[PDB]
Amino acid sequence: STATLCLGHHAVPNGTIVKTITNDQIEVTNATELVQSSSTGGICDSPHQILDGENCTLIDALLGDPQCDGFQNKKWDLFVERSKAYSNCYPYDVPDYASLRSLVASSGTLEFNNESFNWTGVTQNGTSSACKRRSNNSFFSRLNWLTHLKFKYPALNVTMPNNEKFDKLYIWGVHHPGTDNDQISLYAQASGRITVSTKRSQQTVIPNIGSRPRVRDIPSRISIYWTIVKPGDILLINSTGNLIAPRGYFKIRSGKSSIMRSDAPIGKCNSECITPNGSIPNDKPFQNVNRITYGACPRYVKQNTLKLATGMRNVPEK
Amino acid sequence: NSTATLCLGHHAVPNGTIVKTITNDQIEVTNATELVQSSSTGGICDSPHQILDGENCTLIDALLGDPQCDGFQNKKWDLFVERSKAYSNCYPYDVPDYASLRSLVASSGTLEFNNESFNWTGVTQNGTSSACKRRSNNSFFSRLNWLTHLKFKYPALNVTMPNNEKFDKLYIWGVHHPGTDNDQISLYAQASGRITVSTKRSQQTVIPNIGSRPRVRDIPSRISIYWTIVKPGDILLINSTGNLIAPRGYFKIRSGKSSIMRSDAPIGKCNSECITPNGSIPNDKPFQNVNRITYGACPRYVKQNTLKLATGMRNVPEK
Amino acid sequence: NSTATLCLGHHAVPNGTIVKTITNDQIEVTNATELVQSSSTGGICDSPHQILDGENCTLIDALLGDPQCDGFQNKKWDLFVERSKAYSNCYPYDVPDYASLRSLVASSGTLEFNNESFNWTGVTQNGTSSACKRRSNNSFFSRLNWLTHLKFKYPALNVTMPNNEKFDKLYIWGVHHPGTDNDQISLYAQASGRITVSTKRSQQTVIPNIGSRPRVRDIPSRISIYWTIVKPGDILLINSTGNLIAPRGYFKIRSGKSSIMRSDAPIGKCNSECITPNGSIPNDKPFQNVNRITYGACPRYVKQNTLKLATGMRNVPE
Amino acid sequence: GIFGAIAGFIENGWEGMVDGWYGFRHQNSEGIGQAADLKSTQAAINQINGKLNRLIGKTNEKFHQIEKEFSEVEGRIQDLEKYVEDTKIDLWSYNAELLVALENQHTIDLTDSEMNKLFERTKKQLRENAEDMGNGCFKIYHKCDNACIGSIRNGTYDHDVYRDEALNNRF
Amino acid sequence: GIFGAIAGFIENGWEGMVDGWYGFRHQNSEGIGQAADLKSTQAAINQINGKLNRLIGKTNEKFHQIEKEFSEVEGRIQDLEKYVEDTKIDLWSYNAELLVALENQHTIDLTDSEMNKLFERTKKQLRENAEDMGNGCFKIYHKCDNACIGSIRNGTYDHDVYRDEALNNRFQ
Amino acid sequence: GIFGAIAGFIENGWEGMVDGWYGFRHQNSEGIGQAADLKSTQAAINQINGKLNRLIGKTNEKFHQIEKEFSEVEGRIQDLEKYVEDTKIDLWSYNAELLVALENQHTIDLTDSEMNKLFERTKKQLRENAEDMGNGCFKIYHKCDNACIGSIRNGTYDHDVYRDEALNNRFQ
Ligand SMILES: *[C@@H]1O[C@H](CO)[C@@H](O[C@@H]2O[C@H](CO)[C@@H](O[C@@H]3O[C@H](CO[C@H]4O[C@H](CO)[C@@H](O)[C@H](O)[C@@H]4O)[C@@H](O)[C@H](O[C@H]4O[C@H](CO)[C@@H](O)[C@H](O)[C@@H]4O)[C@@H]3O)[C@H](O)[C@H]2NC(C)=O)[C@H](O)[C@H]1NC(C)=O
Ligand SMILES: *[C@@H]1O[C@H](CO)[C@@H](O[C@@H]2O[C@H](CO)[C@@H](O[C@@H]3O[C@H](CO[C@H]4O[C@H](CO)[C@@H](O)[C@H](O)[C@@H]4O)[C@@H](O)[C@H](O[C@H]4O[C@H](CO)[C@@H](O)[C@H](O)[C@@H]4O)[C@@H]3O)[C@H](O)[C@H]2NC(C)=O)[C@H](O)[C@H]1NC(C)=O
Ligand SMILES: *[C@@H]1O[C@H](CO)[C@@H](O[C@@H]2O[C@H](CO)[C@@H](O[C@@H]3O[C@H](CO[C@H]4O[C@H](CO)[C@@H](O)[C@H](O)[C@@H]4O)[C@@H](O)[C@H](O[C@H]4O[C@H](CO)[C@@H](O)[C@H](O)[C@@H]4O)[C@@H]3O)[C@H](O)[C@H]2NC(C)=O)[C@H](O)[C@H]1NC(C)=O
Ligand SMILES: *[C@@H]1O[C@H](CO)[C@@H](O[C@@H]2O[C@H](CO)[C@@H](O[C@@H]3O[C@H](CO[C@H]4O[C@H](CO)[C@@H](O)[C@H](O)[C@@H]4O)[C@@H](O)[C@H](O[C@H]4O[C@H](CO)[C@@H](O)[C@H](O)[C@@H]4O)[C@@H]3O)[C@H](O)[C@H]2NC(C)=O)[C@H](O)[C@H]1NC(C)=O
Ligand SMILES: *[C@@H]1O[C@H](CO)[C@@H](O[C@@H]2O[C@H](CO)[C@@H](O[C@@H]3O[C@H](CO[C@H]4O[C@H](CO)[C@@H](O)[C@H](O)[C@@H]4O)[C@@H](O)[C@H](O[C@H]4O[C@H](CO)[C@@H](O)[C@H](O)[C@@H]4O)[C@@H]3O)[C@H](O)[C@H]2NC(C)=O)[C@H](O)[C@H]1NC(C)=O
Ligand SMILES: *[C@@H]1O[C@H](CO)[C@@H](O[C@@H]2O[C@H](CO)[C@@H](O[C@@H]3O[C@H](CO[C@H]4O[C@H](CO)[C@@H](O)[C@H](O)[C@@H]4O)[C@@H](O)[C@H](O[C@H]4O[C@H](CO)[C@@H](O)[C@H](O)[C@@H]4O)[C@@H]3O)[C@H](O)[C@H]2NC(C)=O)[C@H](O)[C@H]1NC(C)=O
Ligand SMILES: *[C@@H]1O[C@H](CO)[C@@H](O[C@@H]2O[C@H](CO)[C@@H](O[C@@H]3O[C@H](CO)[C@@H](O)[C@H](O[C@H]4O[C@H](CO)[C@@H](O)[C@H](O)[C@@H]4O)[C@@H]3O)[C@H](O)[C@H]2NC(C)=O)[C@H](O)[C@H]1NC(C)=O
Ligand SMILES: *[C@@H]1O[C@H](CO)[C@@H](O[C@@H]2O[C@H](CO)[C@@H](O[C@@H]3O[C@H](CO)[C@@H](O)[C@H](O)[C@@H]3O)[C@H](O)[C@H]2NC(C)=O)[C@H](O)[C@H]1NC(C)=O
Ligand SMILES: *[C@@H]1O[C@H](CO)[C@@H](O[C@@H]2O[C@H](CO)[C@@H](O)[C@H](O)[C@H]2NC(C)=O)[C@H](O)[C@H]1NC(C)=O
Ligand SMILES: *[C@@H]1O[C@H](CO)[C@@H](O)[C@H](O)[C@H]1NC(C)=O
Ligand SMILES: *[C@@H]1O[C@H](CO)[C@@H](O)[C@H](O)[C@H]1NC(C)=O
Ligand SMILES: *[C@@H]1O[C@H](CO)[C@@H](O)[C@H](O)[C@H]1NC(C)=O
Ligand SMILES: *[C@@H]1O[C@H](CO)[C@@H](O)[C@H](O)[C@H]1NC(C)=O
Ligand SMILES: *[C@@H]1O[C@H](CO)[C@@H](O)[C@H](O)[C@H]1NC(C)=O
Ligand SMILES: *[C@@H]1O[C@H](CO)[C@@H](O)[C@H](O)[C@H]1NC(C)=O
Repeated sequence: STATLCLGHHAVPNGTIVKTITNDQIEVTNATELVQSSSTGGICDSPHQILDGENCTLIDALLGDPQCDGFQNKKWDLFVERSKAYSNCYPYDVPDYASLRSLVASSGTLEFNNESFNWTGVTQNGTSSACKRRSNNSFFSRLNWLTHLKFKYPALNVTMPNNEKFDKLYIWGVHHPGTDNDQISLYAQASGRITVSTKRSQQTVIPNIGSRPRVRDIPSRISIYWTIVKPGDILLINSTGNLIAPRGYFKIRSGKSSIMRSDAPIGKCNSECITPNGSIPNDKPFQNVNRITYGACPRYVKQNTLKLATGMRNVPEK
Repeated sequence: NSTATLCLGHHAVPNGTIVKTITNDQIEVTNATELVQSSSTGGICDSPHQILDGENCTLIDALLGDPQCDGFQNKKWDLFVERSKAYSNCYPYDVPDYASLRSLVASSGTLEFNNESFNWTGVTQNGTSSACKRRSNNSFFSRLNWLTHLKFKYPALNVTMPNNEKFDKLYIWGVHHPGTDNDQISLYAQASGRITVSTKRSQQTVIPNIGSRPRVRDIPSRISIYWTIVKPGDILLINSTGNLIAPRGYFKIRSGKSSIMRSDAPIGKCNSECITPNGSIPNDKPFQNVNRITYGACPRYVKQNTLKLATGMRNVPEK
Repeated sequence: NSTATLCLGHHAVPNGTIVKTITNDQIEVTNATELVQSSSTGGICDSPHQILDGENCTLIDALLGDPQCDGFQNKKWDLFVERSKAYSNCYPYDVPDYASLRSLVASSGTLEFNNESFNWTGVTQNGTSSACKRRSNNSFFSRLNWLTHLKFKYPALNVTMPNNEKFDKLYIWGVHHPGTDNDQISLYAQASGRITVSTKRSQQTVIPNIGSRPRVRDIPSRISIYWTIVKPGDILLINSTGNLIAPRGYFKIRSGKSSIMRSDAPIGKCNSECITPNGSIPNDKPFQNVNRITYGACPRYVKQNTLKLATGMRNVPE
Repeated sequence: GIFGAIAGFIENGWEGMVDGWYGFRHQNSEGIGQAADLKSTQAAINQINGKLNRLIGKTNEKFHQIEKEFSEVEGRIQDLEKYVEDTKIDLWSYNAELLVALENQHTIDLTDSEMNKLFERTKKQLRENAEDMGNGCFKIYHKCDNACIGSIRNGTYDHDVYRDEALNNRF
Repeated sequence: GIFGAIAGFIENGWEGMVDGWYGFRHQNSEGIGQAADLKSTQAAINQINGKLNRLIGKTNEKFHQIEKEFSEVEGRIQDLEKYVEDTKIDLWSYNAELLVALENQHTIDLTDSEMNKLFERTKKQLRENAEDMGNGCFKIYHKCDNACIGSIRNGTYDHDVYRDEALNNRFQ
Repeated sequence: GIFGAIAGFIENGWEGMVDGWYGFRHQNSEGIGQAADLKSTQAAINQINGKLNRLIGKTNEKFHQIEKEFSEVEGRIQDLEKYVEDTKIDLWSYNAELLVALENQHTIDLTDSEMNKLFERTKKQLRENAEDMGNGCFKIYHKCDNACIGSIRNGTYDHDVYRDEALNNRFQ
């Protein structure tokens, strides 16, 4: 004459432990991971255009190291710099190396339009034993080593206007001879001021003749500088010697390009998120692989695991 | 043996607004309010913040004393507005660390200039140039003294200037870089003159670099601008043999709510504590989507266009 | 009777606490706890972090070797405490990038100085001045060697010193700027001069500027301080014709928990992980309002003065 | 939604209710009417007003800051300045999004709570003289005119006055 | 846990319920059986699904950033770069911990709420034809076949049909 | 406040209850007494304790940082360092203010919830032997001595024992 109706919920034999505001360890029926802590181990070729520098740093490819001639006029979305990289040319020092490296990487192109400078009265295409191309003495591909002609080095006052609608990035240098005899044998002058000037910016460099710790048996050094001329500006190179002249301008752009230092293999896959540790999925909101990221990536956190409850509390039968 | 019925219920609106919750992405509520300000009146209000419109002059141009900027002499401000139309009509000059000098001057918020009397003996003062023209005559920066050779001689200058006040003094000086060796000799009677502006705490040395630059206003020569700050009780020593653009006094430096903003919006007449380059915006909502650059009590910039906050219950319409 | 009454209720306190919630800004609760630390003991604890009180010596002054700072030689620390009473009683010096040198030395946490033997042949070593006085006699910085002429001659200097260790060596050197040109001749017998401290990677050139500066301690001349770091396998080359304030060795650079703090708080005896310039504070509460400068296990600085967390129900008194 | 009253058993909002947020619709002998409960209406409004007091306004006063727009290209120093502001904007954007989602969830629940609290207060006041029909309506088992219904809304309802009649009708 | 249903009066989760999250267990002359209420199940599932859609797949795109690994020692500028990244990581780490803790707390309650809503709906549906035993079970005081038990689950239960029989059994 | 028990039907907090947070007050032929329910009392305490353990003692360790106070006046680098710290402090203060308000709001509700859950457990235990007066008090319709009142608190109260007496008094 009576009946009983009971109401209840489900339970699983094996639940999951999650963290709540009230409890540090509470059991739930189901949960999902929110922190990605594993990587495939390799960088995917897509959808971002990767460029493997192999044995070439970004500056080495920019300057024109003989082993980096394969990177000429090349574009990228993420330049990958390998730790195995080395240089086989004249020893060079780049003031504010990070800024120039960052500036080239963000632009994302190594396009180089050769220009015709009036280097009359001086000998061009100077070479050195350190820079070797095709088993012959050579120099940086984008740099012109200006030496004396007929034991004379006339004062240089060259001009080059920016007639384009984009900024031109000029890479030039100054030679610091190790010995005073080498300074005379190459430039016929005791010291040569270099003044690369524009309508807004001006840059003057004084060569410092002195012996440096020999790298590739070269006691002398060259300092690398850059100048950016804006549309409608003109480039003036006032010099009496010791000038490592540019051969043109590099195109500077604005985009998604950047640079990453990693030794991970370049495989074939599609992963928006790229880390130095390898490409990782971007499904989870957080990651614990690397603080360095590129693309559509989860946000780096210090937590190793964070389980989000996707079910009720597991209250199994005793 | 009759009965009665009592029903309890809530209100409802015909259309309502859709808001975002923890559980659902689209839920209907009776009423809601906007939390992100994504509109501007279009003009910077003159109050309550003291606006100073630079018009044709950058802050550095007004500081140095460009002839078109003489109207800003000894002026105070809370937010200096630099216009994109600003240009320079004086000697072409270069300021190493331009951003820092612009930043500290803007923070101080004053262009007060108490003229000082240096002992410039043996040199010709008040130099002039065609590029810097006041009215229709050759002139120079108003706050700068172009010291040139006197009677074909430029004796070494080693004047002193103590800081007898309790506030730091900002001195603006410069070095002239001639385009030709003739201008170097014809103006200072020397080949190269080192400038050594030194204090009891800091020191600064500059070398003239004689060379041709791209002619700006037909001036191949350049001027490099440097600044020195002498602290209370400190002294200023200027040792030089030529190519010196001497200061005519000191600038007062303070600390306050003053700043600088780059905008091309009209300066209207209203009351808005929040000032953005897109124009003054109200400060009622907690967030804004107008500009990341702000001045005064401003809502915090966020990337969202709209963020609707429900001000009522869930809407369950009858029909 | 035939009836009974059972009532359910909660507790209440005579004096409640006001806390802030989402709905109400001021609501009364039975009990609450403070979450913002706003009080300090007033003194810095000696433990568990190794404290070093500079007293009248700044970190750079102790590094260079001011006579009053000789008690800090080869000493290590976890937190160097710089006092506002510090002064200098030696040759006037200016350090370009003073913050960077202080930061790197403070982070290293050691003042270890291994004395080295340089080839200073042809020049007079251990130069002294009246301003730097030790034991009531003319002296100089303990870690710096003032090189003057020997027999009225200053030969060009070309010394070498390799980094044969597995750690970086920090070299501290300087350049002398004479106040008068006569002083330049009286000490170095040459007009002006150049010092070029160069390595296999870095290059640094300094030009002395002879000129009068506002004299401090009756010294119109100045000395500029620079630093060089040679990596394992690198070599140190000091090319100079004069005006060289030579190093006497290298400083060991380390990596650890050491840092620097500016405070005038006493160094007492207690155990407090949290150290602020106002004094050591407890780290029980999650937040603090004492000082933005902190060291160790410290609560996070907030602008709020007090933040009460309700630890009971609402206080509804009868 | 947690209490399941606004969209739960009362799955109908009275668009005719303009004088309050919650109320009663008395269907009885002597006609039908509608009234609004000001106590529960003002309760939810005050809580929502409290949320607005904590959000509208309270803006920071920041006068001098770093540059956020650059014309030329500088390098490392410029990169850090852009990174700092972009990081700050993203973090504040997260706080804005999370706050709106959390508050709106709380706004739905507290309004649901106030509705449910009004329903239960009416049930205990009526004691055993009425039954919950399940749609938010009470079937009062005694003849309640437009006076005693006002008493129910007034809190002045004594169940003993109608208990003998109400229990008999149910029997 | 705020409502006290999942771990409250119902302190037993039926591991045998594989067709849903919440459901019914009935006793009648015809035997004992088990059923599931899909409406209450889908209500809880959709709420949890909404939380996932707001989190999974909503990733930011950042291309060029500051340097985060340094080999040499530079000082002031390098310290600022390290401080910025560490501050950003610390702030996001706090947000991650709070979000996980907060959502999991709400997940317990919303699942608890749906259980209570199902229980309260059944009580109002049964009206005065049953009594709450206090353990999440209703003692129905009338002859209910396997049909009217389905009527309670389907909502097609007319309490007036069984009211006379139910009330007589209760108060006698 | 969501459940409407602490400030709802219970309009008085018993300042005399020092042995617990929630409890019972009874009036019977044998007199008046007071008791405490430790299960509900420990219920609120454990939940609040978990919030405290998640906050108290969990401090970060940071040794070397950027300069945060400057004596001289600099340019760009000093401005960036000040902005970084000022942004960081503002962000943490918002996290602190939001967390304190949220926890205190949850603390009010969970303490409110525990009171209501105790009330609902007692009502179901009494079945049809008592009526809810609306002020948080139950009018038991049978002679309950200090024993069976303890039985209600003990959970060992069988409504069948007093059901016949209670129903007779109610409907007469
Ligand atoms: C990035 O930089 C690295 C390091 O500089 C380069 O690696 C070297 O590349 C050169 C070629 O450019 C390799 O030279 C080759 O050596 C082979 C023998 O290798 C063994 O012996 C050497 C010497 O001890 C070891 O270094 C090496 O690890 C092995 O143990 C020869 O077999 C090659 O010549 C013969 O083989 C080739 C292929 O069949 C023929 O075409 C030739 O005509 C000839 O018959 C060659 O001489 C050198 O071994 C590589 N390693 C090292 C450590 O130097 C990478 O090449 C460079 N990246 C790129 C893209 O070039
Ligand atoms: C930027 O580029 C410009 C391009 O012109 C350079 O200008 C030349 O710079 C050199 C070096 O400073 C100058 O050479 C010097 O010229 C002086 C004058 O010579 C002119 O006038 C005389 C008659 O008065 C004529 O006979 C002569 O042919 C010129 O027309 C000389 O007096 C100087 O002599 C010095 O150097 C010689 C050689 O070392 C020594 O033997 C002497 O003892 C003395 O020390 C010298 O010859 C040249 O005149 C400049 N040209 C112009 C047109 O101005 C800039 O120098 C260069 N600057 C930088 C920083 O890059
Ligand atoms: C290193 O190389 C650079 C680049 O070649 C040189 O810089 C240029 O040098 C030349 C030669 O001195 C300059 O040319 C002169 O330009 C003047 C421009 O002013 C007029 O034109 C502009 C534009 O129309 C107007 O806005 C302005 O108001 C003026 O109306 C000319 O006036 C000069 O003209 C000459 O001939 C006329 C006619 O006879 C005379 O009246 C003049 O007096 C003058 O003799 C002349 O053409 C040029 O301005 C410089 N800058 C640039 C950006 O090109 C360096 O000089 C060089 N260094 C060395 C040491 O040689
Ligand atoms: C900072 O300010 C001080 C003044 O407060 C300047 O000091 C002068 O510096 C110059 C250059 O160093 C000195 O000039 C030199 O004078 C020598 C002779 O000096 C004696 O004789 C004169 C009278 O004839 C007295 O007045 C003097 O007190 C001495 O008793 C000359 O022999 C030097 O010749 C050298 O330079 C010339 C070119 O100038 C060459 O042609 C020569 O071949 C030789 O190389 C020289 O002329 C001058 O004496 C100093 N005076 C004082 C009072 O100090 C600093 O120069 C100045 N520094 C800077 C960077 O601004
Ligand atoms: C209002 O809210 C605050 C929130 O903090 C509560 O504060 C706690 O109050 C209790 C009251 O008893 C304190 O309890 C005592 O803790 C001592 C050890 O303290 C450490 O461990 C506790 C956790 O166990 C931490 O909270 C604390 O910070 C320390 O890390 C015990 O030794 C005490 O033991 C008692 O009994 C033993 C045995 O009899 C005796 O020997 C002792 O002398 C003592 O009588 C005691 O248990 C607790 O420390 C407080 N915590 C904090 C963080 O302050 C308030 O209780 C609450 N109510 C009121 C009215 O203020
Ligand atoms: C460029 O211009 C600056 C302007 O200041 C000159 O700098 C001054 O140079 C003079 C000369 O060298 C310095 O004079 C020295 O002053 C010291 C301080 O004296 C204090 O006490 C007296 C009263 O007793 C006060 O009037 C004075 O203001 C100070 O408060 C003296 O102690 C020095 O004494 C010398 O002589 C005695 C003799 O017994 C010796 O024992 C000493 O050791 C010492 O050799 C001396 O009189 C003056 O201090 C400088 N001022 C500053 C601010 O630097 C530059 O000299 C000038 N450039 C050139 C090249 O001359
Ligand atoms: C300043 O000091 C530095 C450091 O001492 C000094 O650099 C050294 O220069 C010498 C000579 O230029 C270098 O010695 C050469 O090393 C290479 C590679 O090891 C050898 O091939 C050379 O041998 C040839 O030349 C010798 C000349 O006497 C012949 O005798 C020999 O038979 C070979 O033909 C030569 O030994 C030495 O490597 C560097 N050390 C460094 C750079 O660390 C520098 O030269 C000094 N400055 C000046 C201006 O001298
Ligand atoms: C800020 O700078 C601008 C640009 O230099 C100034 O603009 C002024 O613009 C008017 C436009 O009509 C110029 O007047 C015209 O000048 C030409 C010159 O040939 C003449 O032919 C026309 O008949 C007319 O008069 C005016 O010259 C020019 N002023 C200057 C100083 O260049 C403006 O005045 C400056 N100041 C402000 C407050 O904007
Ligand atoms: C660095 O040291 C070298 C070696 O002493 C210097 O070069 C010599 O300088 C002397 C003096 O001028 C000359 O006589 C020699 O002919 C130079 N060469 C050699 C091979 O000895 C050099 O000048 C020094 N550089 C600096 C900046 O001091
Ligand atoms: C200039 O020559 C270089 C070297 O081959 C080449 O990379 C570049 O594209 C050339 N520029 C042109 C053709 O405009
Ligand atoms: C290059 O400079 C020389 C210097 O005399 C000049 O004659 C020649 O015309 C210049 N080249 C061109 C293309 O103008
Ligand atoms: C909506 O809510 C806002 C804020 O509470 C209020 O100012 C406005 O009057 C309301 N409007 C309507 C139509 O409810
Ligand atoms: C170098 O010598 C000085 C002088 O005795 C001493 O202070 C220092 O500790 C010595 N360095 C080492 C590594 O012993
Ligand atoms: C309840 O609905 C189910 C749906 O399939 C149906 O099978 C069952 O017969 C229904 N029970 C009724 C209407 O009593
Ligand atoms: C109350 O419960 C206790 C156990 O907690 C038991 O020992 C005691 O007998 C009970 N009192 C009764 C049932 O009257």
